[PDB]
Amino acid sequence: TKQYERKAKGGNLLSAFELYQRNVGEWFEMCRDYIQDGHVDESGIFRPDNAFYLRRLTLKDFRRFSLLEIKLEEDLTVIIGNNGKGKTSILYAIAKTLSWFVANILKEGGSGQRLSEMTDIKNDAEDRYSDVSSTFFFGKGLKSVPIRLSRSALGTAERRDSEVKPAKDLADIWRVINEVNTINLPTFALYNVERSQPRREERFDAYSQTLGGAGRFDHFVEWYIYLHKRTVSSSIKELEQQVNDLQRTVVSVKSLLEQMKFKLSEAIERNDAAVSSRVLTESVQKSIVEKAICSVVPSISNIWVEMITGSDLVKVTNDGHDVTIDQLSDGQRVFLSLVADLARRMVMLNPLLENPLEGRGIVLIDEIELHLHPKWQQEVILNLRSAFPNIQFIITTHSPIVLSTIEKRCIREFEPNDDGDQSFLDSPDMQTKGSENAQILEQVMNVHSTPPGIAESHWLGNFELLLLDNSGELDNHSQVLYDQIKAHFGIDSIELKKADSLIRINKMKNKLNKIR
Amino acid sequence: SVIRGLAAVLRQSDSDISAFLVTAPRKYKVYKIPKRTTGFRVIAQPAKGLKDIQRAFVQLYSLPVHDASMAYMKGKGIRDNAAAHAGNQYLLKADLEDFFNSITPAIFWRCIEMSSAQTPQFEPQDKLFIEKILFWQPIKRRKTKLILSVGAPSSPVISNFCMYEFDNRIHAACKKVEITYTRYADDLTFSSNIPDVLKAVPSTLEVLLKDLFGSALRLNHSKTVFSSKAHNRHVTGITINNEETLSLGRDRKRFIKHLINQYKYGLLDNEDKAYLIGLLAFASHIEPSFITRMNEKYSLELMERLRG
RNA sequence: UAGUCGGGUGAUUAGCCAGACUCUAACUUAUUGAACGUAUU
DNA sequence: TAATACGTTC
Ligand SMILES: Nc1ncnc2c1ncn2[C@@H]1O[C@H](COP(=O)(O)OP(=O)(O)O)[C@@H](O)[C@H]1O
Ligand SMILES: [Mg+2]
Repeated sequence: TKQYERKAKGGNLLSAFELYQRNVGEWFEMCRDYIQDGHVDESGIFRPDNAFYLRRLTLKDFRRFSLLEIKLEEDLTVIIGNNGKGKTSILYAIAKTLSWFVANILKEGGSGQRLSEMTDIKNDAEDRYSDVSSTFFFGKGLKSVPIRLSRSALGTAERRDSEVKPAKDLADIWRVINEVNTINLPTFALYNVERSQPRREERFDAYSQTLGGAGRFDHFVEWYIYLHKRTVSSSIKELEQQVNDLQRTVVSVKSLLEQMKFKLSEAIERNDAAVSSRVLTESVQKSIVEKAICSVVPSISNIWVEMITGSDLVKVTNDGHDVTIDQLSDGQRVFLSLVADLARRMVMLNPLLENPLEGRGIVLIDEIELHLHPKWQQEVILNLRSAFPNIQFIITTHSPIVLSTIEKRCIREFEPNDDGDQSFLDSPDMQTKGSENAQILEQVMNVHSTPPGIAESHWLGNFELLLLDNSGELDNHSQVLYDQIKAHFGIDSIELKKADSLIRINKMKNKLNKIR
Repeated sequence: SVIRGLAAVLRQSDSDISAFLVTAPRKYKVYKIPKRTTGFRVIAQPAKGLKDIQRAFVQLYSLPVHDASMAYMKGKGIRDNAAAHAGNQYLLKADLEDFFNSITPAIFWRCIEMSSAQTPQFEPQDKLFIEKILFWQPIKRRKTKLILSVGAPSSPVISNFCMYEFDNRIHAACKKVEITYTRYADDLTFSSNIPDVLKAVPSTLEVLLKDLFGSALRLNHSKTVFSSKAHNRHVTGITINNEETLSLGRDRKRFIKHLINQYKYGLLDNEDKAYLIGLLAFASHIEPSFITRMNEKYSLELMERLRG
């Protein structure tokens, strides 16, 4: 219609797509350009003209939350709070919403996941239903993609319907345009705490178990060895001719013939394979993943497959030493698995990008510090945004060490006294990036730098009060406590130095007071 | 009595009005209208005979309407609605869910009972006929569910009436804290020059809605939006600029200019020309200064030729 | 910094030029019905 | 068991 034509010419993606579906080459090209156009910035990073991210989330009578509103950052949002504040609940809500996009990219009218009638409705909700409302952004042509997942409690008379059509409509654009001409596709992934627990490859395997079951070490190792074996050691007609020539010669050349036959079969398969499943060579895939791992994972500089010993072994250069991957801590293994899995999916879904890791997507990570030593907590987030510059990361942490590496604008904190009524999450008042750990504990996480339940933690305070009670002179009582401090903390302790300082200052103050 | 009044107005017999009303809730044509993006809107319009009755009813019975109600009011429009908020820096938009279809006979009669302003009194015998006049039966087999329809001539008047007490209370509450309030059908708009005062409004609304309507009328939380001079402010499709004046918005203006340019070179078909004329008429209503500028930019002759 | 507002320029929904704004914070919508503007008479 | 002069809003 003329109205759709006007809106489409104005840059509206949905109108352009509707005109394409009713009819035609011009509208197709407009849709494809909307998805594929971008530029390389000053830093040499590809940037899509039309970014895709979650803009806002609202939770109504969901689990602990009566009504909660969250505004997310385009790049990184970190959610912090005590146990039981609902950090994992937030990620679960998002992952269920994302399941509707994944289902519909894979199949027309595919069904996503649903809220549980047994567990997900707030237990003391008067109106016995729950809503998860999300708004997504996809460039200036599609500023708002609203989705609502709803569920009514068991045995309630009126059922509340989920509203998922906008998700389906957007996912349809990706699916249909990709079917005609290969495009890059968005990555959706959830890595929950279960990551820690101990056919030929095809493009849309990248969506398999992406929102639960992702990031598992054994899957990586198997995949990596497989790729190595295939990539150890030309036209189809030329290859066909070479195979024919080698067959005529065929005993020492038999191994070469088998290799060439395999290469020919692969070339034919690639030739036969569809536009919707277009993929980079196994050699390239391997290289990208290796670089991702080495860039992101702390203290791994190199990774490779050895078969010299007679068993297939993945080796890594860890802190300058070549070791087997089984000699890594479980913390480092789990993190390696997460990055490898993510990189693998990105390579599969972004075949047209120079750097497939510059693709679009939303990645959710629960408890990023899981099993990590403090040393590696200080490094993990620095790396991730540099390696995946267009991914929206939504993460949860307990770690002040992690928070010391992140800007306060990326942080969303629960109030410690929040009994679930609170409307909006906000950023901390103090700047965290580059700040001292002890300050983040006190100012952001509401924890004393010394344990209040330990008596020895109060001795310096008590010592000071005794000094002040005896006009600054070291009496029998103050001496006893001084000796206790010395005995407990040691001669070179900061605590004893503070005590010594107090003595010196108070002596001098008293002398001045006497010089009246 | 309602029957006798209607019969007199429509110059029909009491018997033929009564007979018609027996199945009036089922005399609605249902059709789909394309949305501006993707999908369709579903409309249920009364049959001609019923429309006439509905109009007669509205003529016969004057129902109170609050001044803050801007929609379906004589001499009030989208311009007046937007203008009410133009002077304020902070803006809150709230939306009611399934507004028309949430209004039932029960709500209507409750509102009649509650209403303090001079509401018509109806005989109990007439109540059934009134329900049949004003409310549509969406499910043929479920006789028990009557609701206001989006496309009925009476629905605007009835809906405004049902919101009368709501508007009274929220207007009074807003006045105390210097908030400007207007309602355009299901769209509630709040504006103020005081920071943070608007944050309390959503909670106030939920309580009031529950108090007056229980669970029948609810806020659309996804469509509750805060705005300021830092961001785009629009009210009923009209842009409020940073100079606190009504505007068509930059994109709409540029589009009109584009169409004028095309017309100047005889590239606009008759349909597009008519469309351009409509846009200019609308522009004249919302932003007369824009028309002046276009007249200065384009040759008065061109513009006059276009408005012929 | 980024987003937003829009006076000018542009075979003109683009691009470009000028000025301005910043409550944690717009996402431009729906007819034949109702109201409003314009045209016909 | 809807209407058609063209726009705008719900
Ligand atoms: N249906 C429910 N009703 C009320 N509270 C719930 C419900 N489901 C979970 N909770 C509460 O939610 C909290 C757990 O949420 P979770 O996201 O696991 O917190 P965390 O931030 O520790 O990951 C607990 O306080 C639990 O009691
Ligand atoms: Mg009309």
